Amino acid sequence: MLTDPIADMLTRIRNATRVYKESTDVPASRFKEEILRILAREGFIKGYERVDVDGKPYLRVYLKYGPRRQGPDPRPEQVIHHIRRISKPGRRVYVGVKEIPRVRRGLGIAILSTSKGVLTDREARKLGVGGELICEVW
Amino acid sequence: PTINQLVRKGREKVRKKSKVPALKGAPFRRGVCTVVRTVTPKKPNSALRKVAKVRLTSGYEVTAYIPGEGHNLQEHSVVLIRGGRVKDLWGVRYHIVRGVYDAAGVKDRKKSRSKYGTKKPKEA
RNA sequence: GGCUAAUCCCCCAUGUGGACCCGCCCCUUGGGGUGUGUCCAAAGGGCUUUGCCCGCUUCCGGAUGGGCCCGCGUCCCAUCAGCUAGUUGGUGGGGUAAUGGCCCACCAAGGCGACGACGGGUAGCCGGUCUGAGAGGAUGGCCGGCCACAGGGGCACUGAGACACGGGCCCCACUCCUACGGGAGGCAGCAGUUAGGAAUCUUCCGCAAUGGGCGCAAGCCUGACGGAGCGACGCCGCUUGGAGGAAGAAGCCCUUCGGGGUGUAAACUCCUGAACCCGGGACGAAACCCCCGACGAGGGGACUGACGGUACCGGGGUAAUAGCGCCGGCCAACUCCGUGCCAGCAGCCGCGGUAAUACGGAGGGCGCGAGCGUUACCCGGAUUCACUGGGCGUAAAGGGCGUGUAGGCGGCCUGGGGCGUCCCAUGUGAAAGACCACGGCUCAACCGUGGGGGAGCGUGGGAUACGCUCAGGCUAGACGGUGGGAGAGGGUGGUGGAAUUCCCGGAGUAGCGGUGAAAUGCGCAGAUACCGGGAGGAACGCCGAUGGCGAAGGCAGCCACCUGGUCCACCCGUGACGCUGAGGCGCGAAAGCGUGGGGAGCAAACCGGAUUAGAUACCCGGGUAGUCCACGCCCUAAACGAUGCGCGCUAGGUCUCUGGGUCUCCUGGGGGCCGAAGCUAACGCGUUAAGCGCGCCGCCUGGGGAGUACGGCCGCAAGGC
RNA sequence: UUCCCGGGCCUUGUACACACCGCCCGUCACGCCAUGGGAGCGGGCUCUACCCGAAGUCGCCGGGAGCCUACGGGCAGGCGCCGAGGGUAGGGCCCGUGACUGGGGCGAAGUCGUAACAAGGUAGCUGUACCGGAAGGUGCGGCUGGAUCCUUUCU
Ligand SMILES: [Mg+2]
Ligand SMILES: [Mg+2]
Ligand SMILES: [Mg+2]
Ligand SMILES: [Mg+2]
Ligand SMILES: [Mg+2]
Ligand SMILES: [Mg+2]
Ligand SMILES: [Mg+2]
Ligand SMILES: [Mg+2]
Ligand SMILES: [Mg+2]
Ligand SMILES: [Mg+2]
Ligand SMILES: [Mg+2]
Ligand SMILES: [Mg+2]
Ligand SMILES: [Mg+2]
Ligand SMILES: [Mg+2]
Ligand SMILES: [Mg+2]
Ligand SMILES: [Mg+2]
Ligand SMILES: [Mg+2]
Ligand SMILES: [Mg+2]
Ligand SMILES: [Mg+2]
Ligand SMILES: [Mg+2]
Ligand SMILES: [Mg+2]
Ligand SMILES: [Mg+2]
Ligand SMILES: [Mg+2]
Ligand SMILES: [Mg+2]
Ligand SMILES: [Mg+2]
Ligand SMILES: [Mg+2]
Ligand SMILES: [Mg+2]
Ligand SMILES: [Mg+2]
Ligand SMILES: [Mg+2]
Ligand SMILES: [Mg+2]
Ligand SMILES: [Mg+2]
Ligand SMILES: [Mg+2]
Ligand SMILES: [Mg+2]
Ligand SMILES: [Mg+2]
Ligand SMILES: [Mg+2]
Ligand SMILES: [Mg+2]
Ligand SMILES: [Mg+2]
Ligand SMILES: [Mg+2]
Ligand SMILES: [Mg+2]
Ligand SMILES: [Mg+2]
Ligand SMILES: [Mg+2]
Ligand SMILES: [Mg+2]
Ligand SMILES: [Mg+2]
Ligand SMILES: [Mg+2]
Ligand SMILES: [Mg+2]
Ligand SMILES: [Mg+2]
Ligand SMILES: [Mg+2]
Ligand SMILES: [Mg+2]
Ligand SMILES: [Mg+2]
Ligand SMILES: [Mg+2]
Ligand SMILES: [Mg+2]
Ligand SMILES: [Mg+2]
Ligand SMILES: [Mg+2]
Ligand SMILES: [Mg+2]
Ligand SMILES: [Mg+2]
Ligand SMILES: [Mg+2]
Ligand SMILES: [Mg+2]
Ligand SMILES: [Mg+2]
Ligand SMILES: [Mg+2]
Ligand SMILES: [Mg+2]
Ligand SMILES: [Mg+2]
Ligand SMILES: [Mg+2]
Ligand SMILES: [Mg+2]
Ligand SMILES: [Mg+2]
Ligand SMILES: [Mg+2]
Ligand SMILES: [Mg+2]
Ligand SMILES: [Mg+2]
Ligand SMILES: [Mg+2]
Ligand SMILES: [Mg+2]
Ligand SMILES: [Mg+2]
Ligand SMILES: [Mg+2]
Ligand SMILES: [Mg+2]
Ligand SMILES: [Mg+2]
Ligand SMILES: [Mg+2]
Ligand SMILES: [Mg+2]
Ligand SMILES: [Mg+2]
Ligand SMILES: [Mg+2]
Ligand SMILES: [Mg+2]
Ligand SMILES: [Mg+2]
Ligand SMILES: [Mg+2]
Ligand SMILES: [Mg+2]
Ligand SMILES: [Mg+2]
Ligand SMILES: [Mg+2]
Ligand SMILES: [Mg+2]
Ligand SMILES: [Mg+2]
Ligand SMILES: [Mg+2]
Ligand SMILES: [Mg+2]
Ligand SMILES: [Mg+2]
Ligand SMILES: [Mg+2]
Ligand SMILES: [Mg+2]
Ligand SMILES: [Mg+2]
Ligand SMILES: [Mg+2]
Ligand SMILES: [Mg+2]
Ligand SMILES: [Mg+2]
Ligand SMILES: [Mg+2]
Ligand SMILES: [Mg+2]
Ligand SMILES: [Mg+2]
Ligand SMILES: [Mg+2]
Ligand SMILES: [Mg+2]
Ligand SMILES: [Mg+2]
Ligand SMILES: [Mg+2]
Ligand SMILES: [Mg+2]
Ligand SMILES: [Mg+2]
Ligand SMILES: [Mg+2]
Ligand SMILES: [Mg+2]
Ligand SMILES: [Mg+2]
Ligand SMILES: [Mg+2]
Ligand SMILES: [Mg+2]
Ligand SMILES: [Mg+2]
Ligand SMILES: [Mg+2]
Ligand SMILES: [Mg+2]
Ligand SMILES: [Mg+2]
Ligand SMILES: [Mg+2]
Ligand SMILES: [Mg+2]
Ligand SMILES: [Mg+2]
Ligand SMILES: [Mg+2]
Ligand SMILES: [Mg+2]
Ligand SMILES: [Mg+2]
Ligand SMILES: [Mg+2]
Ligand SMILES: [Mg+2]
Ligand SMILES: [Mg+2]
Ligand SMILES: [Mg+2]
Ligand SMILES: [Mg+2]
Ligand SMILES: [Mg+2]
Ligand SMILES: [Mg+2]
Ligand SMILES: [Mg+2]
Ligand SMILES: [Mg+2]
Ligand SMILES: [Mg+2]
Ligand SMILES: [Mg+2]
Ligand SMILES: [Mg+2]
Ligand SMILES: [Mg+2]
Ligand SMILES: [Mg+2]
Ligand SMILES: [Mg+2]
Ligand SMILES: [Mg+2]
Ligand SMILES: [Mg+2]
Ligand SMILES: [Mg+2]
Ligand SMILES: [Mg+2]
Ligand SMILES: [Mg+2]
Ligand SMILES: [Mg+2]
Ligand SMILES: [Mg+2]
Ligand SMILES: [Mg+2]
Ligand SMILES: [Mg+2]
Ligand SMILES: [Mg+2]
Ligand SMILES: [Mg+2]
Ligand SMILES: [Mg+2]
Ligand SMILES: [Mg+2]
Ligand SMILES: [Mg+2]
Ligand SMILES: [Mg+2]
Ligand SMILES: [Mg+2]
Ligand SMILES: [Mg+2]
Ligand SMILES: [Mg+2]
Ligand SMILES: [Mg+2]
Ligand SMILES: [Mg+2]
Ligand SMILES: [Mg+2]
Ligand SMILES: [Mg+2]
Ligand SMILES: [Mg+2]
Ligand SMILES: [Mg+2]
Ligand SMILES: [Mg+2]
Ligand SMILES: [Mg+2]
Ligand SMILES: [Mg+2]
Ligand SMILES: [Mg+2]
Ligand SMILES: [Mg+2]
Ligand SMILES: [Mg+2]
Ligand SMILES: [Mg+2]
Ligand SMILES: [Mg+2]
Ligand SMILES: [Mg+2]
Ligand SMILES: [Mg+2]
Ligand SMILES: [Mg+2]
Ligand SMILES: [Mg+2]
Ligand SMILES: [Mg+2]
Ligand SMILES: [Mg+2]
Ligand SMILES: [Mg+2]
Ligand SMILES: [Mg+2]
Ligand SMILES: [Mg+2]
Ligand SMILES: [Mg+2]
Ligand SMILES: [Mg+2]
Ligand SMILES: [Mg+2]
Ligand SMILES: [Mg+2]
Ligand SMILES: [Mg+2]
Ligand SMILES: [Mg+2]
Ligand SMILES: [Mg+2]
Ligand SMILES: [Mg+2]
Ligand SMILES: [Mg+2]
Ligand SMILES: [Mg+2]
Ligand SMILES: [Mg+2]
Ligand SMILES: [Mg+2]
Ligand SMILES: [Mg+2]
Ligand SMILES: [Mg+2]
Ligand SMILES: [Mg+2]
Ligand SMILES: [Mg+2]
Ligand SMILES: [Mg+2]
Ligand SMILES: [Mg+2]
Ligand SMILES: [Mg+2]
Ligand SMILES: [Mg+2]
Ligand SMILES: [Mg+2]
Ligand SMILES: [Mg+2]
Ligand SMILES: [Mg+2]
Ligand SMILES: [Mg+2]
Ligand SMILES: [Mg+2]
Ligand SMILES: [Mg+2]
Ligand SMILES: [Mg+2]
Ligand SMILES: [Mg+2]
Ligand SMILES: [Mg+2]
Ligand SMILES: [Mg+2]
Ligand SMILES: [Mg+2]
Ligand SMILES: [Mg+2]
Ligand SMILES: [Mg+2]
Ligand SMILES: [Mg+2]
Ligand SMILES: [Mg+2]
Ligand SMILES: [Mg+2]
Ligand SMILES: [Mg+2]
Ligand SMILES: [Mg+2]
Ligand SMILES: [Mg+2]
Ligand SMILES: [Mg+2]
Ligand SMILES: [Mg+2]
Ligand SMILES: [Mg+2]
Ligand SMILES: [Mg+2]
Ligand SMILES: [Mg+2]
Ligand SMILES: [Mg+2]
Ligand SMILES: [Mg+2]
Repeated sequence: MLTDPIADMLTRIRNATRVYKESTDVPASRFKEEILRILAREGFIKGYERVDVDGKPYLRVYLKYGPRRQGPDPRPEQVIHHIRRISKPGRRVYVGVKEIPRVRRGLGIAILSTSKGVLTDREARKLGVGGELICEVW
Repeated sequence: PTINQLVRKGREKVRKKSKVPALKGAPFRRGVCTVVRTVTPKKPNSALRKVAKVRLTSGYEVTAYIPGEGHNLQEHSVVLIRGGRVKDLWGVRYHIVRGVYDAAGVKDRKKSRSKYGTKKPKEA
């Protein structure tokens, strides 16, 4: 059992991209699908596919990065520079609407689960709802 | 600590002990001199430092420093304890305020006169 | 003892109505209605005297103020771990405005506690305030709200209300009066005194205002209050002048003796006019009251100041207080002289032992300025208790290891609920304060008016992603089945050879042993070296590893029994059954303890021989406990990977142990070495993380004092926690 | 080229850095200081059992033993429960004082050694155990945080 599945996703992504892997698999949940879909829509991943590994469902996340660079260390600027959990089991964090973070001066996002569904901080504010603060990406 | 651990045990606020029991929380205590003597200072220096054993209104006997050049104090003179200690001296935790009670100020001192308790002289 | 009035007490009546028993009805804890029965009312006074007033009585509402009850929040110590006899409930009753063990009687045997009861310590609580970027920390003077007390302790009486600060009773301590029988007090009201203390004010003015009590009023009372006084205690406003004035006086300081500095600073010229003198002179005050009207609405009229001749306006008018800290670094400001580890400085670092920007003075300078410093204390910096926002291989810090209790945490899909979560409305969130705006004292301080915001909690409504719950599915976790393994994993029995020591015997003879060198010691009663035989105790050479097993401690000859863990394969069963774990419990090297055994070698202590200046040692010869067994204690450790457990994720290379596979090699599970990314203070770690993440436990907060003291708990003790 | 002296290069351990003529441990004696523990006394608060008990409310009596009476009852008075406080015996806390005392600081590093740091000259450290003027030595077991592959103190 993963204790936090959602984190395990976020991290799978973290390590994945930090080696510039082209794609990575995470065990599939509809919720994870949702989170992903937000990233995709926000330009953070390339997109993802539902897929099958040894007959068990995964979602395959295809990662994007910047150009190649010059000087020593040609390695590309990450597109997800930073991705982290906020709510975790065993400390659950919920913001009301007025308490919804703005992130990296607007240049980042926060993904909240709400009774209106999974939305970006901007999305949630425009919808005028709060909820469980799932993670921040930038 | 886990968060749950903090919810259980918490964090310990840490208190500081007062460098001065002039008690009362008071800024000064009055006392009487007991012994007025001289003492040699700690390892890095040498001098003869002037001190009084004082018996305070606050019930305590304490050694106090007598700052400045000259001094008039002797066995029965009553004095004011202002606190702040002397570093290169053994167990001297407070200074005597000069100018108050049987402490005279420092004769002829022209310079930082309110420390040392001397009045502004006139000029010609 | 006698007389007497009333709005004082009583009796009979009237019964709008109300109270009480009982019945019914509605409503639902004792709310409302109704019926019979019983019980219950009153007080007069004034006049502009046939009506009006101020009152009285019963009842129903209102308003205002309260009582009681509940959810939640509300300091420190667990070195306080158990507390409980009206204690916990029940019935009946007493008591009250009212619920209630509030109190009593009888009955039952309960109630509370690691979600911290009980105990100890401290403490009025709050609106707010201080600080902080915030989160947070600290605080609760003044003003407003609540509580509690009124010399200490109890108690009730009157009353709508008290268990009453200037009411009552009693006990106690104290003061005072006394004719010694007995009495009188109670400033934590305003002032004031005294004591204590570093320290906190006038025995002022006034009832004019606002407010309060009584009165139909006129009024009376009001140390509530409105004012004044003292204190640089705070805050704000303002003064000690403004303009000109030298290549720049004297004095003083420095000087390379040329000069530099204080410096336009002074002197001086002109101007303004704090102080102060004169004249005017408030607002706050219009009611109550009187008059018309109707004692109403409305209209008209009169009186009334403590602050105070104050503020303010007008006139006149004098160049009119500056001080304190500092100038080594942090920190803005440097030179001379004096002093010579002295005298002294000092917040830390540290200055002073003859060239001192660090002591002391001076010149100069920096900073604030009617202040400036100091002391104390709070927040700050301190991300140094880390929620925001720290950590634990070697810096402080992983529990010696396990088992699991509470508790924390919980894979994939579906549906219901909608508790957490989120949203809308609403109620509350007093005033003051904070904030914004306009405004009023010439400004400000201070003050007024308006506005905004807002956590929390109550109610109604809504959402359902996530968290929970219920229901129902799944198999990727977990366990199980079958099959194949490896192993010093454990307990009990047995049993095998090598060596040591001893005994017996043979043969053999002058030494052996031991050291740097020696000696002690042993040997002619025949040792050492050699052969044979017996006894006994302990430990298992080679295999053996750079190996394996185990949670740890630890575990090595062979055999049998008993028994624990574990890896792989097949993908068969269960279907989330999962991870962690305070406490508890169990285990726990060595040494040590108790009882009884055993005792070959070794060996603390000890006995000797050496060495040394000594030698309570290192070296040599002996040797007791012990080392071994059984049973019972002990609970420690460099109990070391100095690295908690579990899971998921992140290049490889190479060596190995053990499975499976089409057996260059591949695929699991362990052990090693280099190393990607990455981490790290470095050293180093790196799919056996010290990397990236989640869950949970343990622990850390400078060194010494100190693993000490005290307390408690273990233990036979030693000692442990 | 072993040894003595001086020296060069590489490497290694270090707790040295006025740098091995370096660093550094413990015991002792008598002063003086400020702490901490502390029997015995002295004061306080508290709790338990027992005995005494004001005031007051409540309960009962209230009687040819008092007052009023419309004879219904009322008052006085008495008695009892509770009860502030007091007494005796005890457990606990706190304050004061205090005999006696542990460890520390200053005298002076004074004294004896030389235990640790370099292979510290017997590698160290460690739990334990015995022993010794003292650092310490020794036994057992453990650790690496151990160098390299005669004895001979101090500065
Ligand atoms: Mg909210
Ligand atoms: Mg010096
Ligand atoms: Mg004198
Ligand atoms: Mg200070
Ligand atoms: Mg000075
Ligand atoms: Mg009479
Ligand atoms: Mg008469
Ligand atoms: Mg009647
Ligand atoms: Mg009627
Ligand atoms: Mg009733
Ligand atoms: Mg009446
Ligand atoms: Mg009448
Ligand atoms: Mg009310
Ligand atoms: Mg009782
Ligand atoms: Mg009954
Ligand atoms: Mg009852
Ligand atoms: Mg009662
Ligand atoms: Mg009453
Ligand atoms: Mg009864
Ligand atoms: Mg009873
Ligand atoms: Mg609870
Ligand atoms: Mg108290
Ligand atoms: Mg108090
Ligand atoms: Mg407090
Ligand atoms: Mg903080
Ligand atoms: Mg706050
Ligand atoms: Mg508070
Ligand atoms: Mg006050
Ligand atoms: Mg006051
Ligand atoms: Mg108040
Ligand atoms: Mg009282
Ligand atoms: Mg008094
Ligand atoms: Mg008293
Ligand atoms: Mg009283
Ligand atoms: Mg009344
Ligand atoms: Mg009262
Ligand atoms: Mg009074
Ligand atoms: Mg009164
Ligand atoms: Mg009396
Ligand atoms: Mg008198
Ligand atoms: Mg009086
Ligand atoms: Mg009296
Ligand atoms: Mg007074
Ligand atoms: Mg005095
Ligand atoms: Mg006053
Ligand atoms: Mg008066
Ligand atoms: Mg008045
Ligand atoms: Mg009035
Ligand atoms: Mg009236
Ligand atoms: Mg009249
Ligand atoms: Mg009159
Ligand atoms: Mg009067
Ligand atoms: Mg006043
Ligand atoms: Mg004064
Ligand atoms: Mg003064
Ligand atoms: Mg001012
Ligand atoms: Mg001019
Ligand atoms: Mg000109
Ligand atoms: Mg000049
Ligand atoms: Mg001049
Ligand atoms: Mg000159
Ligand atoms: Mg020259
Ligand atoms: Mg000149
Ligand atoms: Mg001028
Ligand atoms: Mg001129
Ligand atoms: Mg003039
Ligand atoms: Mg005038
Ligand atoms: Mg007026
Ligand atoms: Mg007027
Ligand atoms: Mg009047
Ligand atoms: Mg008129
Ligand atoms: Mg008329
Ligand atoms: Mg009239
Ligand atoms: Mg009128
Ligand atoms: Mg009028
Ligand atoms: Mg006047
Ligand atoms: Mg006047
Ligand atoms: Mg005029
Ligand atoms: Mg004027
Ligand atoms: Mg002038
Ligand atoms: Mg002038
Ligand atoms: Mg000045
Ligand atoms: Mg410096
Ligand atoms: Mg400054
Ligand atoms: Mg400077
Ligand atoms: Mg001198
Ligand atoms: Mg000189
Ligand atoms: Mg000098
Ligand atoms: Mg010098
Ligand atoms: Mg100087
Ligand atoms: Mg200085
Ligand atoms: Mg100076
Ligand atoms: Mg000066
Ligand atoms: Mg100056
Ligand atoms: Mg000040
Ligand atoms: Mg303060
Ligand atoms: Mg502070
Ligand atoms: Mg901060
Ligand atoms: Mg600190
Ligand atoms: Mg830190
Ligand atoms: Mg944190
Ligand atoms: Mg830390
Ligand atoms: Mg950790
Ligand atoms: Mg290492
Ligand atoms: Mg450590
Ligand atoms: Mg461990
Ligand atoms: Mg477990
Ligand atoms: Mg459980
Ligand atoms: Mg579940
Ligand atoms: Mg779930
Ligand atoms: Mg659960
Ligand atoms: Mg649902
Ligand atoms: Mg809901
Ligand atoms: Mg809605
Ligand atoms: Mg609202
Ligand atoms: Mg309200
Ligand atoms: Mg609200
Ligand atoms: Mg408000
Ligand atoms: Mg204001
Ligand atoms: Mg604001
Ligand atoms: Mg204005
Ligand atoms: Mg606010
Ligand atoms: Mg608020
Ligand atoms: Mg609701
Ligand atoms: Mg729904
Ligand atoms: Mg299910
Ligand atoms: Mg199946
Ligand atoms: Mg099997
Ligand atoms: Mg086979
Ligand atoms: Mg075995
Ligand atoms: Mg075996
Ligand atoms: Mg023989
Ligand atoms: Mg023979
Ligand atoms: Mg011989
Ligand atoms: Mg021998
Ligand atoms: Mg012989
Ligand atoms: Mg012989
Ligand atoms: Mg012989
Ligand atoms: Mg012979
Ligand atoms: Mg023989
Ligand atoms: Mg023979
Ligand atoms: Mg033989
Ligand atoms: Mg034999
Ligand atoms: Mg034998
Ligand atoms: Mg045998
Ligand atoms: Mg064995
Ligand atoms: Mg091994
Ligand atoms: Mg081991
Ligand atoms: Mg088996
Ligand atoms: Mg198996
Ligand atoms: Mg299956
Ligand atoms: Mg099935
Ligand atoms: Mg589920
Ligand atoms: Mg445990
Ligand atoms: Mg068990
Ligand atoms: Mg053991
Ligand atoms: Mg043993
Ligand atoms: Mg034994
Ligand atoms: Mg024997
Ligand atoms: Mg010997
Ligand atoms: Mg020697
Ligand atoms: Mg000697
Ligand atoms: Mg000898
Ligand atoms: Mg020996
Ligand atoms: Mg022998
Ligand atoms: Mg031997
Ligand atoms: Mg024995
Ligand atoms: Mg023994
Ligand atoms: Mg790869
Ligand atoms: Mg094979
Ligand atoms: Mg491997
Ligand atoms: Mg490596
Ligand atoms: Mg690297
Ligand atoms: Mg890190
Ligand atoms: Mg590096
Ligand atoms: Mg792996
Ligand atoms: Mg590998
Ligand atoms: Mg391992
Ligand atoms: Mg891991
Ligand atoms: Mg680390
Ligand atoms: Mg700290
Ligand atoms: Mg300390
Ligand atoms: Mg210990
Ligand atoms: Mg204690
Ligand atoms: Mg003890
Ligand atoms: Mg224990
Ligand atoms: Mg015992
Ligand atoms: Mg011990
Ligand atoms: Mg040489
Ligand atoms: Mg060379
Ligand atoms: Mg070389
Ligand atoms: Mg080198
Ligand atoms: Mg040497
Ligand atoms: Mg004592
Ligand atoms: Mg005691
Ligand atoms: Mg009694
Ligand atoms: Mg009562
Ligand atoms: Mg009774
Ligand atoms: Mg009769
Ligand atoms: Mg009678
Ligand atoms: Mg009668
Ligand atoms: Mg009586
Ligand atoms: Mg009694
Ligand atoms: Mg009593
Ligand atoms: Mg010390
Ligand atoms: Mg001593
Ligand atoms: Mg010494
Ligand atoms: Mg040694
Ligand atoms: Mg040595
Ligand atoms: Mg050694
Ligand atoms: Mg040696
Ligand atoms: Mg040796
Ligand atoms: Mg020895
Ligand atoms: Mg040892
Ligand atoms: Mg050993
Ligand atoms: Mg260490
Ligand atoms: Mg070592
Ligand atoms: Mg070795
Ligand atoms: Mg030598
Ligand atoms: Mg020496």
